[PDB]
Amino acid sequence: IRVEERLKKIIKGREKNILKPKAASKMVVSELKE
Amino acid sequence: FIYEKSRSGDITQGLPKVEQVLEVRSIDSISINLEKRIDSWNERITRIL
Repeated sequence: IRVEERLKKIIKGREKNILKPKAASKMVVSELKE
Repeated sequence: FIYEKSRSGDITQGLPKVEQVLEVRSIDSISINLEKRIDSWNERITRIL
């Protein structure tokens, strides 16, 4: 969340690491749960 | 003196009840139960799928 807070206000350094490393919804439809 | 009677079968109970449910001004037909379901769905749509 804090990464989003600083990314909104243009760019101010902070090249620490790849904190997000996530995929986009995987196009998966699991029936039951989880 | 105060006595409780015991009618309260329901407010309108004929043409006016049918008019009330058919004319959906506010969704309150069985919204003591239906509105709960509808709001639950509308808030729970965002899920894994």
